[PDB]
Amino acid sequence: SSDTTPCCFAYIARPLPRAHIKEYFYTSGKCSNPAVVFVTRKNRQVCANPEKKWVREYINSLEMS
Amino acid sequence: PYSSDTTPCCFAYIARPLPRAHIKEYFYTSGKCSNPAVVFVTRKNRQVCANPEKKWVREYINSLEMS
Ligand SMILES: O=C(O)C1=C[C@H](O)[C@@H](OS(=O)(=O)O)[C@H](O[C@H]2[C@H](O)[C@@H](NS(=O)(=O)O)[C@@H](O)O[C@@H]2COS(=O)(=O)O)O1
Repeated sequence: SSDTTPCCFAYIARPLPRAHIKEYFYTSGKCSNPAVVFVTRKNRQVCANPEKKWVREYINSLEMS
Repeated sequence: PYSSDTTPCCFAYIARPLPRAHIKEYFYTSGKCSNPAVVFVTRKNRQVCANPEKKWVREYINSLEMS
């Protein structure tokens, strides 16, 4: 029920704890900066750099379900 | 330096004025966003993007600041 789009303007500096992430999604291409959003169990939407190794690894684990 | 949590931005503006009585709050999207924008929060808690340059948008804001 919202017309807004979540975008990222900064990336979290250190790897987020894997245990508390329930899913992820890529921010819209409309956004100026590319980004991966890790959603935590407390519904925090954390921005991360798609080029980081840990980020790609977390995505892989979330993709294997 | 800035929050690493997602921030809402607008990429489209509602074409015509929303019913004034259905609006309870408003807020400008971050200056970090590509487009300047006003987001009106309706009483059903929906969020609508609007153009700050529009006359009705500025008037709605002036009204909201009174209530
Ligand atoms: O209380 C807020 O509404 C608010 C809190 C956060 O500090 C930040 O949210 S955000 O990281 O998702 O954007 C935001 O603070 C500022 C925001 O940084 C400003 N944009 S900027 O000048 O480009 O940096 C602008 O949008 O105003 C926000 C709130 O102003 S404040 O209430 O005085 O802090 O919003």
